[PDB]
Amino acid sequence: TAKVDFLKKIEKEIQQKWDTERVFEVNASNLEKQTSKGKYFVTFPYPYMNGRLHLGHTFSLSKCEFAVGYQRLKGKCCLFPFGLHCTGMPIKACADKLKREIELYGCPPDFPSKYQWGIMKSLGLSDEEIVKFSEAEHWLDYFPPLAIQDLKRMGLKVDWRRSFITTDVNPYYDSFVRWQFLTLRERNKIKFGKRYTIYSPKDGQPCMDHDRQTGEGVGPQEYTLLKLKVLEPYPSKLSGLKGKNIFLVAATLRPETMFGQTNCWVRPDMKYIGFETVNGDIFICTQKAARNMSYQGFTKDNGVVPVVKELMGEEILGASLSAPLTSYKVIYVLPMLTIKEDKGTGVVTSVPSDSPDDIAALRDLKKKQALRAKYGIRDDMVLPFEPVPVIEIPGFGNLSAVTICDELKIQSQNDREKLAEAKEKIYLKGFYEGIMLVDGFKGQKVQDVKKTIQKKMIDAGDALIYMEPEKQVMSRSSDECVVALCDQWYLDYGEENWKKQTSQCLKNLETFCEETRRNFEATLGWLQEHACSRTYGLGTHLPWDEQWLIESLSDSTIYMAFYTVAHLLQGGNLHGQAESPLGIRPQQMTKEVWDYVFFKEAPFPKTQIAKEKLDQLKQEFEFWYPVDLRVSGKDLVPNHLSYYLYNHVAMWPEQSDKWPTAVRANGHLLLNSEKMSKSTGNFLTLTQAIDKFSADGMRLALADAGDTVEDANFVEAMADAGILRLYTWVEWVKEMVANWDSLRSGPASTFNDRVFASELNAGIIKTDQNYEKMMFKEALKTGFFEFQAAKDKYRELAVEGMHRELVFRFIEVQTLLLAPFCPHLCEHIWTLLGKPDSIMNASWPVAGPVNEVLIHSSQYLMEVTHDLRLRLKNYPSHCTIYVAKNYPPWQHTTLSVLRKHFEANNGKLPDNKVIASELGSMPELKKYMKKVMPFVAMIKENLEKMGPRILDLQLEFDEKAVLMENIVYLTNSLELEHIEVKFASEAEDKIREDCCPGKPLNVF
Ligand SMILES: Nc1ncnc2c1ncn2[C@@H]1O[C@H](COP(=O)(O)OP(=O)(O)OP(=O)(O)O)[C@@H](O)[C@H]1O
Ligand SMILES: CC(C)C[C@H](N)C(=O)O
Repeated sequence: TAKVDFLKKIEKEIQQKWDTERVFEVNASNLEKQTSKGKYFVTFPYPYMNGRLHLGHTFSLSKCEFAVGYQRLKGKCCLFPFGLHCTGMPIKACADKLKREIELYGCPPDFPSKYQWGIMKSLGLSDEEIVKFSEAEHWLDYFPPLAIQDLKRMGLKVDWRRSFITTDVNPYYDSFVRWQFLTLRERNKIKFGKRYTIYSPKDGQPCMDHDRQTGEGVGPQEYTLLKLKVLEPYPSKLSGLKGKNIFLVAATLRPETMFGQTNCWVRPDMKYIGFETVNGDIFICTQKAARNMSYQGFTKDNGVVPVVKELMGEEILGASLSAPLTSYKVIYVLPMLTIKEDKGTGVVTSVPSDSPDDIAALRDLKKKQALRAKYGIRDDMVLPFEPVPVIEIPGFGNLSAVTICDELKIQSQNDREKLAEAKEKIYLKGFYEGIMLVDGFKGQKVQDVKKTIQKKMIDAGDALIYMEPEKQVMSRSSDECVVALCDQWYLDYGEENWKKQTSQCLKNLETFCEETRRNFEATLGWLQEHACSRTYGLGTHLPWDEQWLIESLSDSTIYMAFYTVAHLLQGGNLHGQAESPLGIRPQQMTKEVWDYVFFKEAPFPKTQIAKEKLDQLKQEFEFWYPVDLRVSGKDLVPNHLSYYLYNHVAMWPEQSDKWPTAVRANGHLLLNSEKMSKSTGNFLTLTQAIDKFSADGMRLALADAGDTVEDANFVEAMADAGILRLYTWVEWVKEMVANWDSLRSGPASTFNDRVFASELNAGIIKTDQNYEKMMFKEALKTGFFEFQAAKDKYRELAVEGMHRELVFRFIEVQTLLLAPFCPHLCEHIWTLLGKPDSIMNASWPVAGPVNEVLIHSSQYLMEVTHDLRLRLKNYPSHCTIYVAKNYPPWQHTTLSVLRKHFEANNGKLPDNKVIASELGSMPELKKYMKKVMPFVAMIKENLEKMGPRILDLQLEFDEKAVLMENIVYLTNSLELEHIEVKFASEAEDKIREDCCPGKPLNVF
């Protein structure tokens, strides 16, 4: 119960020792003469502050909290500073979903957790102060300070002075941003243009990834829209617009097929709309493909849909229709009753010759009279149109769609599963092997012409360009974004000579697996015009079209170097509004001033702060750059971290040594094995967990969740496993510091001492190796569970009394491995072993030699003792045990050349049909040829569990003498009286023969 309160007692105290001696602070002036093993510099991506931080936030940053704790014991100075993000609509569109809930339901509010109000009362905030949040400033007055007090109680190795806030509410960071961006105009890494990006009407701006709430990586996405003439007789429901040419509008992907046009598809219970183009004509689409067109510069008044009739395609079927590109001089509009309303325009091109949905849906209106019934389609309109050979794909003939639907045997337009895989092998095959048929292109492949076919339909005014969200994208403000076409300021992320440079920063960077380098190795290939011009959201304003703000991801890319000087400029304020310790007014640092600080070969400027101050920050910068590490989620890999490199390349143009050195992708966080969603009661915040289980326990779990890229698993049930094994360790250390009088003195020479010493030293090592590969799962595995594994064997296996000055060894070396997992615990220990310094001043306990014969031996006892505790529970008092000198007959010529198939094989023997093979053929083993492979079978499975020796005809340690050494751990925890040790050529005959060395047996 009070398992855990006790930890948080010492915890918070150490926290307030750690700060009133500023352990984790370091300054570059000081820490440059004393280069012990150099600078380590890691980073967390700073997190947006629409909230305190949650567990899956810490797991992400944990990766370094351990890292720094480990290196600074290996001999490196550590800088891991934390900054907080707010340059985003996350804070904005959160605060505003709030104020609208007040505007519409009053305050205190009244609704017909899950609402914006009912999330910040779900944090315990007074009714009077929740309303203080509507203006987004009171988020920044409020949330940044709360995060830093949160990590206080994690114990996070931070030089806190290097914090900040990120928006223009801060004057220091702000000029920094500016400098970046003056340079990127100056280096042609921004340009003004009009380009297709993904856009929120309700935001009134672009919204690339980190402004969204759906589809974090969805692209400016292309379509070919065909302009079909509605024809006289106009259908009875089209009266009014006598005044214009009225167009049906329908969005294809393969324009190269539109000769195969037979009719038009609309689902008749869908709601269409027809507007005025700026052309002056009338279109007709979904309500949404309309409002897309609009923001694409279709409607005379961009963004606004000049709707003139609402209606449902039930009123529309059967109206005559000239189509571009097809011999069917008149096609009609027909019903395909499944038309999803996400994609397209609710009006779907019909190529029955060459897509199965068309030929299927069209089969029916020909198959079933009583379908032209519910929709009154005369017989001219359906029957006589039969498909058109426009592509011939070899395998399937001219009309690849009808050909393969008579052989997938599709009955309806509703056989959907089989209509889908009909489509599969045929849409893409048609797209290379395709060769056009009808003239202009006689026999030219599809891949060639698809471009120039759509070419001629535009030029002739029969079609123009539609673009749409690939998949639906809702915004941070709950808006269905749509693909617009707009003035923006865009980063040239695709200009070749920039791309090819940074891929030499991708290759030169170190990732941690090759599913990481894979991801970027993608994103690099696709990145081009990425807008940074937001006119809405918190931020910093662009300094030459000032009306523009900066999008969250693009003011966020070289900021790390701010972490290098924020402690001298912002003095460890958060808004950096207070006065600097280095007296530089926020005004007083200008594009020349930065430039000196940040480009080595930059000239002193005529600044208004003299030389002695500004030489300082070039010293700090050039000392910690470049950035050794970034541990993020796996989710900023393709967007932020891939701009991390463009920016770093393009701003230091040749300081290759300043570029990023490493970055480690890990996955998202599972609390107790489920999506951590505040929806379903499965979610935890740092201020929530740290008070649930001691941070040193919550810390401990974290290291023990995942260290792949694959999603990690925080398991409460194991979170509490720690708070136990941790306390049961402390009250063991209290036990020895209570009982020096009973730990054996003098020489540390007992067989198990020698076992345990070279065990422990073989531990330390594995834990060094696991730590450096940053596999904190394993660093913990080897460092605690396996370190207790020996202390806990050594206590039993040595009934001779554990040695004193090899206990204090263990308590020390084990404390010292745990430092980065539990700096609080371990420091509580360190003072109580009487060291008068602090445990972040510690050094890696270098390991003594390993006596690996002395391990490979002790596995022999800790093994078979767990063996004959099985033969026992059948039924004695008086016991016997049998061994062997060399291998018995049959299994010295089994084993003598079982070798045969590895010294002249280098990797393995042949599978187990040719096992009985030519040993059965032995003049010897015909007798036991039924047990030879059973004994052969299981002695392979400890050749990847014991190493490669298991086929030496000799061991490395005297099989007996090493047992006569521990016989009394045996005659004690086995509670039999005497136990003889014979060599079994004295034994009974049934074990005289088929027991060998390593395989002992016993009488009773
Ligand atoms: N379990 C998690 N889920 C999401 N992000 C996580 C998780 N654990 C750690 N993170 C990290 O938390 C950080 C929060 O800061 P930032 O504001 O830059 O990202 P984020 O916007 O919170 O991410 P997202 O919208 O994808 O959840 C991110 O860098 C991400 O690396
Ligand atoms: C629904 C499809 C058969 C229409 C057109 N061939 C396209 O792929 O968009």
